Amino acid sequence: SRRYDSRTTIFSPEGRLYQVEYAMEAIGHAGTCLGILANDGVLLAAERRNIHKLLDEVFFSEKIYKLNEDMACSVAGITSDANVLTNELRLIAQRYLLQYQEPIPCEQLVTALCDIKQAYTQFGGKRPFGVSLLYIGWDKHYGFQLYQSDPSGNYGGWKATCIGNNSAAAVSMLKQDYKEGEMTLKSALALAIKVLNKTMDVSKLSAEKVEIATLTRENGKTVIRVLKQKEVEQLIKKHEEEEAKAE
Amino acid sequence: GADREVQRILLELLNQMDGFDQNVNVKVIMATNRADTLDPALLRPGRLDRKIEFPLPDRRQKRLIFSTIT
Amino acid sequence: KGVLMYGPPGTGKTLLARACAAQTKATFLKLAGPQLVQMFIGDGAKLVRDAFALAKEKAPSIIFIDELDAIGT
Amino acid sequence: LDKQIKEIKEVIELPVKHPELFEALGIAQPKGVLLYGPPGTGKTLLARAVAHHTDCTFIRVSGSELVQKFIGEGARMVRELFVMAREHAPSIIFMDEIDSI
Amino acid sequence: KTYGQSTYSRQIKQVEDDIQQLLKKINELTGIKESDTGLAPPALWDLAADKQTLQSEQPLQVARCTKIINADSEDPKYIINVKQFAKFVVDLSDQVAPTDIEEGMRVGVDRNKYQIHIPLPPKIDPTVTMMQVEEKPDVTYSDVGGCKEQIEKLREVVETPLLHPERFVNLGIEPPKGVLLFGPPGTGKTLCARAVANRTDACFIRVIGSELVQKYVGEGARMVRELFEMARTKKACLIFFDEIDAIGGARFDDGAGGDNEVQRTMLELINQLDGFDPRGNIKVLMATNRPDTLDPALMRPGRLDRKIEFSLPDLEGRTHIFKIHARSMSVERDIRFELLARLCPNSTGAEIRSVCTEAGMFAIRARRKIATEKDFLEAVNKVIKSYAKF
Amino acid sequence: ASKLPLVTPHTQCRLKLLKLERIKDYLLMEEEFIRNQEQMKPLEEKQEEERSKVDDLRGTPMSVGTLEEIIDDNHAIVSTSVGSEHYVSILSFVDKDLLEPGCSVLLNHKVHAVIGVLMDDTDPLVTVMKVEKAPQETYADIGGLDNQIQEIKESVELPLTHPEYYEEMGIKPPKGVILYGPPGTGKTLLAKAVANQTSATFLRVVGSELIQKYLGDGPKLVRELFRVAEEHAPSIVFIDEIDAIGTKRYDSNSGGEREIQRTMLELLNQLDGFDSRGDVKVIMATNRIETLDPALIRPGRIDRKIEFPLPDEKTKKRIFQIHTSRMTLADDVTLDDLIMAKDDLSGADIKAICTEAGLMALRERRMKVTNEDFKKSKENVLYKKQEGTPEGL
Ligand SMILES: Nc1ncnc2c1ncn2[C@@H]1O[C@H](COP(=O)(O)OP(=O)(O)OP(=O)(O)O)[C@@H](O)[C@H]1O
Ligand SMILES: Nc1ncnc2c1ncn2[C@@H]1O[C@H](COP(=O)(O)OP(=O)(O)OP(=O)(O)O)[C@@H](O)[C@H]1O
Ligand SMILES: Nc1ncnc2c1ncn2[C@@H]1O[C@H](COP(=O)(O)OP(=O)(O)OP(=O)(O)O)[C@@H](O)[C@H]1O
Ligand SMILES: [Mg+2]
Ligand SMILES: [Mg+2]
Repeated sequence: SRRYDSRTTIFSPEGRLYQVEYAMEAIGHAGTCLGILANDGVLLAAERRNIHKLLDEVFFSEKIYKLNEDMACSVAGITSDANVLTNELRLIAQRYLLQYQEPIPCEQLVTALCDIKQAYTQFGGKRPFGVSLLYIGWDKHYGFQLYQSDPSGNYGGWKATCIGNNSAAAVSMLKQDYKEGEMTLKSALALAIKVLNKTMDVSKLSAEKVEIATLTRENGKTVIRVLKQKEVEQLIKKHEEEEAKAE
Repeated sequence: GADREVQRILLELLNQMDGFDQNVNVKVIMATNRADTLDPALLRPGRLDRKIEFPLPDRRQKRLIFSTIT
Repeated sequence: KGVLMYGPPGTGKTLLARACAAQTKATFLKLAGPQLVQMFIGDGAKLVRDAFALAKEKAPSIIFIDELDAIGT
Repeated sequence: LDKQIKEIKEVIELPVKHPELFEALGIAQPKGVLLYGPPGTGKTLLARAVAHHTDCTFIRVSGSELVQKFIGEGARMVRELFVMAREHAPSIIFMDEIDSI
Repeated sequence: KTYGQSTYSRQIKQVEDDIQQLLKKINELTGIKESDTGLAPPALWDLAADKQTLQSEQPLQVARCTKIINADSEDPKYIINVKQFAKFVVDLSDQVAPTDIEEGMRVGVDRNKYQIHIPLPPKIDPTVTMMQVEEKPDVTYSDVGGCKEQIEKLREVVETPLLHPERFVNLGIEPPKGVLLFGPPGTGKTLCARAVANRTDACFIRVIGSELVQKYVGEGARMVRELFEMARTKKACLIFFDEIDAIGGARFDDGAGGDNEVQRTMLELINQLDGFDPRGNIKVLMATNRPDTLDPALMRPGRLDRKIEFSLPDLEGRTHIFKIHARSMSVERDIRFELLARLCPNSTGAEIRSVCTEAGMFAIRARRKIATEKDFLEAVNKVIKSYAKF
Repeated sequence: ASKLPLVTPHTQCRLKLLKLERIKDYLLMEEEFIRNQEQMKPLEEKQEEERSKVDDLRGTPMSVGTLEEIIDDNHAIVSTSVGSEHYVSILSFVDKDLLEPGCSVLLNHKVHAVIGVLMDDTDPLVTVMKVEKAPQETYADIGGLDNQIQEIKESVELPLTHPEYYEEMGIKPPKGVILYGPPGTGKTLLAKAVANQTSATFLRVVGSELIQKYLGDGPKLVRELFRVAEEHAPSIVFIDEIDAIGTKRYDSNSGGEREIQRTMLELLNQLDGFDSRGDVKVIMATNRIETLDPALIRPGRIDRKIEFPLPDEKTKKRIFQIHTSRMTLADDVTLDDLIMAKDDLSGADIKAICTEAGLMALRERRMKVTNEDFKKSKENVLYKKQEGTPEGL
């Protein structure tokens, strides 16, 4: 019936997809996400929004997701569309693995998912997925990697990025304080703690309103880890101490 | 005009209320079913300085009113 | 008591009433829905009340409210 | 009120305490300010604080009060307010409920 | 100085200047000081300082306006209602005959015994008397070109029946009494209406649809009713509603009320046009860019009997319009106006007049005093091509 | 002063000269005869005492009534203040040029015969809309347009300056000019300039200020606006942000949009309708013009339509030096370095950059403004762009 149709897949009078624009407008309110590619690691730093004394601790994380042995991604937007996209990503990785017996390279994967998303915003009459992704991984083609996606289907390799709340501010400092090719994993983590401390203007890093991820190569194989409470709080104490000495 | 004359009455009330010396025992009490619809000019100090809620009865008041009416 | 005529525009409504006035002899009063709406509050009712009063006083009579839909909403 | 106090300083104490910087820099001197927000947020308290610190008079009027009965009472009140503010060289006016007009 | 406008410029300037000086000198030498009490030129305090004012104040008493409400018994006895003074039961002074006075007419009465002396014209809302044309426009039927059948129909419905009633009365045809003129913007509706107003020989009234919406409830209907009563006092009148789509909107009342008072005024106009009360000698015209929005009751024969379509002019009419507007110009002798008609594809009268004026412009900017072909080609370029995207 | 019209060709000619010389010579004979009579007899006493007779006829307690209908024949219906309606005789000394319905007439006390009129207030709306001189600046502060300013000058100023040009050839000026273009590009400013530079009464209105919250008030407002423009000699009207009132006119709409359309019809009639518009011009502005109604911007209503592009490379330099004009700057100001970037900057953006740089210079107490401040301010102002980056590109 044409009376109730929404036309979620039709051009506006200036060639801009409105449902897509609103989808990207939803992301600018979910938790902030940060990307930093070091010379010896990659790292995702999003904010833990589910901040209540009556929530339980479950799973190894709350926003970081594994996709292969050598790949992980974090989400900003709707939680449910996030779950749907994560599942499809896992399926893509396993299908490539089954066909070639090699781990799926990273741009292999990111473009497969974005192709699903783009197709979804091209025809069908559905609403688009209101999710923007950040990924991390290693493959024998380009080493440590950091990609990003949007409701449109566009992606991009970023040496450092920010998708989500206060994206402008975070990318502004990331431009001011990024050493292209001159970053260790430790320095990148410290830069993340600083930038996030700015952005999460509500209080300071409580070591509990934050999520951090690291992807490294150890003993010839990838190792993915989510920073515990003690190390995160120690890093924050180091950050405050450094800022105090600086003043 | 009509609204102008009503505004004239209202302003005259305010001007008369403000015309006291705190040494004359003339008091004023007015009742309204909608306080929010009043203009604020009445609520300002010097004029009407107490608002007394008359809420619906609660259990204890319901008991007392029943006993007193029965 | 009363008669109402309804039909699509131009289906012969006012013409029948005009004919009835032509043949009948009691006092006729014309009208229009929009004629009883006055700006001043309480004027339309006074118009109606005085019209019925004149009709009553001047022997038996008929009132023809054309465009009754103006006020009967 | 550190944020608002610093802001009002920078926006008014400069034209009064240091009315030279604007002359040299050629940037015209701001002629007033507007205060807005929910009720009871220290607007009058800050207005009084700045009026006392700047050693200027604090002629005060309420826009609601400005809406009096006599015709032109608003116009006459405005004329009187400005002429008196002119008689007192150091002066700062505090039309309170400008929205009501 | 300047480049030099004309050989006599300085001489005419001098004669003007000394004209102004001699006028000022006579002004000072005659007085005529402006008076804040609205008092006439002293040479025009004439019969005013005396000899008519002193002769008009004695015999011409002050009558007072009163509105008769009833005329009871055959014997003269009149109930009048003096505005904001009182209500009386008075008689006729000798000057007025009993036939002159009717119920509901304003009358003048004296200040002592309040007897009736003179009738007076009715009271008409100031906003309903200005819509009379007073001074008629000068546009005529030679100024409208490329519309020949349309103008024929309009002339046969609004114009011919009044001038020569016997043609129609003999054969027994009551001519149509309404016309709906509709066509693309700027095709010739209001101009043909101006021409009809100029040529016609009866009262003309201009009503804008946007002039009948009013703030207070039940006012627009009163305005329409008064307008038709007034037009019915005259011997014959034409009313030309513009932008009638303004108040002829379709009826769609549903849920929360929206645009209902406009609907009541529209119904009042409907009932005035064709209804129980006969419509006398009145002919109506309407113009709209959007005729579909008009309601099913108005667009029906009996109210809007004809429907004239105005279409963009054909090539012959195109050249004709070009030539009408290029008349009072200082233009070259030979211009292949057929070439200009061809060079502009489907375009309305407003396009063409704009073309003429833009050609005049390109003549001026080149500091020339006679318009040539190149001027018109530049004009057509700058008008059609450049302003296409709008 | 009610002098004769030459009605020779009206353009510098020999006939205009002889009809002109003749009026001058008659005025000369009249002046000589008058001076002779005045020397021969003052007549001051005779001219006086006519004032005395008049003031005798008009008694001391003259009453201010309100004329309500002139019967066209030296009679009137004058309403006293209470509300009564009298039918009086108009005497011979009242300047009848000043008698129109609604005028405060001055009646006799015992006989109410009309014996004078009074002036009225000049502010129905004249004060509220007229803009007087533009506080911003004259044509000096505007640069980079050149062609556009020339168009406007020819459209609105030149027909006032030298009517002979248009008159010589028999063509009337264009009717109205619509200024259209991207936001912040010099429309309102150019209108302000051609206002403060010309010699007519220029009136300004915002479209959203014609959206009225009582029915039939918007049409009244437009009708008045075009009513006190012929009362005032040559006049100009500039309806800014017209887009808010004139829109595509989609029919599938509900609410107060119908009133918007009805006021639009009133305007559409005022601009070019049944009657002759007299001597008035109409300027309009619209940031978004693709959405106007075809009948509003059609040829006979608005002949001239002006596009307004952004500054390209050099008008940027001009504007920058226009706004930085009044401020002490350090000798390291790499202005071109700020201009060279193809950031699609707009004129209002240039003003924002100038003001923000000046303000932070004030913040840091520094007696002068530095290049680093200007670049930081540029970054800060451009920070108000937003949007979705990969999307659409
Ligand atoms: N059955 C009919 N017999 C004769 N005339 C008819 C008939 N139906 C319609 N008409 C003609 O219709 C013309 C206009 O119709 P009329 O206004 O009388 O009808 P209506 O239904 O009252 O209309 P409205 O809704 O406009 O008031 C009249 O001149 C009448 O001649
Ligand atoms: N056939 C024509 N001959 C001469 N001039 C014409 C012709 N058609 C249009 N014009 C010119 O078009 C100008 C626009 O006014 P006109 O009366 O034609 O508009 P309209 O068709 O009534 O438009 P609207 O639909 O906007 O009310 C007129 O002044 C006249 O100069
Ligand atoms: N070429 C220019 N010369 C001088 N000032 C300019 C120029 N271009 C823009 N401006 C500045 O633009 C400011 C904005 O006012 P302006 O009248 O130009 O707005 P506008 O173009 O009409 O805007 P809008 O499209 O929002 O109506 C003016 O104060 C003026 O300082
Ligand atoms: Mg009927
Ligand atoms: Mg602009």
